[PDB]
Amino acid sequence: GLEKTVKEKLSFEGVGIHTGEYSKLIIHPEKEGTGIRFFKNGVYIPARHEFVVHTNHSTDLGFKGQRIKTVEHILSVLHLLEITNVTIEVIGNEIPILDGSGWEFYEAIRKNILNQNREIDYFVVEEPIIVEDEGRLIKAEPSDTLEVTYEGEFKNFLGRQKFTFVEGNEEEIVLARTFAFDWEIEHIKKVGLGKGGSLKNTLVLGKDKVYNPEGLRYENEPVRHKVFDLIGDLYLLGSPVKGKFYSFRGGHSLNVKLVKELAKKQKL
Ligand SMILES: C[C@@H](O)[C@H](NC(=O)c1ccc(C#Cc2ccc(CN3CCOCC3)cc2)cc1)C(=O)NO
Ligand SMILES: [Zn+2]
Repeated sequence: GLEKTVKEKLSFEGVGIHTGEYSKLIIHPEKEGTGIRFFKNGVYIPARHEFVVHTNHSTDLGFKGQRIKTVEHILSVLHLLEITNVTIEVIGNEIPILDGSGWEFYEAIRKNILNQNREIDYFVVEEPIIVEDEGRLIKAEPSDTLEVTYEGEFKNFLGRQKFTFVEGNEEEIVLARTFAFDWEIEHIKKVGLGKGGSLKNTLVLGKDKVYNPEGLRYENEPVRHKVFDLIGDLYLLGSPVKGKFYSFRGGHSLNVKLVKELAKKQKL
């Protein structure tokens, strides 16, 4: 795989699902080996784990005081488009949630991909590893390609559901919108989060009903979105990942721990 970047600067803007505030984005190409990094207040924040500052209802990165919330979306889009050198300038405190999915980012950056002349340093899983936490469990093991699976035990008519994402099936998860349960919203709000969550940017469900009149675009949109958010957090390794992964009720917290463990036991 050769390093990939954008042939021209692109721009994105919209309200953040948690901040409920308007935020703008400007992606400018970079030089080979530059890497994936954000640019805020004149401070470059590389897309690495060591830059993770808060992992809750979304993966956030921050440094020197600067803070960016919900970066797993854009990061996941780059993981599927295999981009390695680009600077995402962020205007605000959270990455615009757009419609709750990554279909827009994927299509816009997809129609502007530029191949470079340098092999990418894929992070390949050389040995198996597993992390656990309150029932949450994530197992990673070597694989000839990137394969992320997610299983989840829901409390509403969703019951238990699971889906496997293999290289070349992004078009089946990028359309996965974010999702929350009516009982969870109360918490997402009391904790000062989801201030921008709406039926137009979030999949609200109940004990036995789907609040969003549009219904689910798939029979497993929820777990599919978990695979999307896990694919983004998985980029926190500093380079595209190669291997297979199975997540059970995993959450952004575990996603980061797993990566941290992988980069800690793998090193360079
Ligand atoms: C998948 C996860 O891991 C993570 N998603 C999130 O954290 C996440 C999901 C959903 C939301 C939301 C929301 C929301 C929707 C609608 C309303 C308006 N009404 C309020 C009361 O009546 C019904 C609706 C208010 C709020 C917020 C956050 C992720 O996708 N991360 O990438
Ligand atoms: Zn998400």
